[PDB]
Amino acid sequence: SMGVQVETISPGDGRTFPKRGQTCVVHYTGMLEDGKKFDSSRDRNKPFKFMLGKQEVIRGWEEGVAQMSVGQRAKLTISPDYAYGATGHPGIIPPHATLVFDVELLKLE
Amino acid sequence: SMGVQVETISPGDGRTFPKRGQTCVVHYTGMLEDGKKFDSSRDRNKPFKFMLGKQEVIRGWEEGVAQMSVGQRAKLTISPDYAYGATGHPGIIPPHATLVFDVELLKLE
Amino acid sequence: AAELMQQVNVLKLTVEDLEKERDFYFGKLRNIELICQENEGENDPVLQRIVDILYATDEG
Amino acid sequence: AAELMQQVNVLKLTVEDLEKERDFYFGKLRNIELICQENEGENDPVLQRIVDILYATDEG
Ligand SMILES: C=C1CCN2C(=O)COc3cccc(c3)[C@@H](CCc3ccc(OC)c(OC)c3)OC(=O)[C@@H]3CCCCN3C(=O)C(=O)C(C)(C)COC(=O)[C@H](C)NC(=O)[C@H]2C1
Ligand SMILES: C=C1CCN2C(=O)COc3cccc(c3)[C@@H](CCc3ccc(OC)c(OC)c3)OC(=O)[C@@H]3CCCCN3C(=O)C(=O)C(C)(C)COC(=O)[C@H](C)NC(=O)[C@H]2C1
Repeated sequence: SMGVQVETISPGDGRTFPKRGQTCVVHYTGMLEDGKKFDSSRDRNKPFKFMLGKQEVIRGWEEGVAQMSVGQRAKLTISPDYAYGATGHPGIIPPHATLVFDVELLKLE
Repeated sequence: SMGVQVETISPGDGRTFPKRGQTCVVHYTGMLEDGKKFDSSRDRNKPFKFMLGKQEVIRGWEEGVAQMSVGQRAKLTISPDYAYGATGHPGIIPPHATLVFDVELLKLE
Repeated sequence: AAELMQQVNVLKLTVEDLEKERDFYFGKLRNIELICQENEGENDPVLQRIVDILYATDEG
Repeated sequence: AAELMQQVNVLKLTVEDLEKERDFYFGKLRNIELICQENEGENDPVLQRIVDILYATDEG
């Protein structure tokens, strides 16, 4: 099945897409495949930032966000080999876990 | 060369040796092979404890301390494949680093 | 001939090693995190700078 | 025949992945550590409990 599937919740501008080397500024909530929340940037009350191309995130995120335009809100369905795969994320994310994110691309720094 | 070499600085009781499942209580200073200090339990002002057999430490320590008796002070010369090997320890311990420890086995809990 | 099986069995050791070490650091971070969430009510500027690192990217 | 080279090339990916992830957590811990050593002079009981975890074994 598909490494990451991206589905629009609300559109972005349709024009401004991340390039490698740019910092993406993002709000997100992450859930297991059965819907159990395990994290939200909104909780720690701060957008999450990362640089595309710098290998800083799981591949579901690198490949997912890269397909969003600024302002877009997407649903990212990530399969295990684009997330934490076999090992999983000790005590938080089981092995072979599919992950769903609700992601908003706020701006590009 | 030898995975870990243990040399007496001062003897222990000669009788009480760690068994697997026991907690070893230890003071230590670690140096690179050229003598650059990089850590001392005495600094953080607390003995370091670990359980033998639980895979909690580099193999130079598991195999080294296991050959000390209570009260002993030893010099542990650990080669890279019993320490951090190729990767090393980011910014602290280079790749293929030989490590020397000054270790004292204080008691067995 | 098929010495690759020796290369293969070596690599498997490396991943069991690396995964143990990864899990260990991660476990420490989690625990530091709960230490913070157990004082998350002290409007502390230092503990807050540690929760920032906790969810940052080493880039920033 | 010697499909092991596919097993081998897979494993090498796993170690490059695991090592990156290990390095990343470790880097966070180091930084949390310097945050502490930059306040190591506030006789703070919370920051002190974090320097304990910093050099502990998950056993204890
Ligand atoms: C205690 C801590 C230790 C681990 N930690 C952090 O390190 C800070 O948050 C991050 C910042 C940048 C990247 C990372 C995570 C990476 C994790 C490390 C990593 C880096 C690269 C990888 O490839 C190249 C990989 O695997 C190939 C793995 O996470 C990601 O990329 C994705 C996409 C970006 C948003 C976070 N992400 C998620 O999935 C999540 O929502 C979390 C944070 C896991 C859910 O919070 C938890 O589980 C527990 C409660 N807290 C943590 O897990 C936090 C706090
Ligand atoms: C910022 C932090 C993140 C990393 N950290 C800790 O995690 C706390 O200190 C430990 C407690 C238990 C075991 C461990 C280290 C392990 C490290 C993880 C590990 C576990 C198992 C391994 O196999 C199975 C392995 O590889 C196969 C690797 O260390 C060891 O076993 C040996 C023997 C016991 C005494 C410490 N040891 C050493 O060499 C050293 O003196 C240090 C601590 C590296 C020198 O301090 C530094 O470099 C920098 C300034 N601070 C750290 O590095 C501290 C603080």
